[PDB]
Amino acid sequence: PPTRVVIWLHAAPNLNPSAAGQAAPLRLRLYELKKDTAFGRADYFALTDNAQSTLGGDLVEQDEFLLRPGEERRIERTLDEQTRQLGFVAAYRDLDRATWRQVLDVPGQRTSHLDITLGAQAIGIVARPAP
Repeated sequence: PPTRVVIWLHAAPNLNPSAAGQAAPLRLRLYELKKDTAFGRADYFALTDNAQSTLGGDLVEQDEFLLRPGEERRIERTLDEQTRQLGFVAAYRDLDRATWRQVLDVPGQRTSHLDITLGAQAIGIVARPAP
C-alpha cells in the first residue's frame, strides 16, 4: 500500500494578524522530505527562496498555498515511497513570536489523517483518527 495522507487545513479567524490585529492571509509551504535534520536547522529565507540548494537530495517536493482567514481545505496525497517526513513553513508576519515551522515523521505504507490549524501565530498539528 502507498503512504496516504489526508490533511484538513483550518485557517483561523485570527490568522496572521497585522500590527493592528486585523487578520490577513498566510502563505504556507508543504515539503515532502527524505530526511528532516537540515530542514529543521535552515534559515527561513533558505527554505523559502532556495529550498533545493539548501536541502538537496532531502527534498522530494514543495507545495505552496495561500490561505485566507476562516478558510478550510482538504488535501490528500500519497507520499512518495522515499518520503519519510512532511515539513511545513508558514510566512507569519513576525517570525520571532511565531511557530512558523513544523516537521512530522509519517509512517510508511500506512494511512495518516491530520488536522492542521494555522493560528494567529502558530502551526498546530493534531492526528485525526479513522474512519
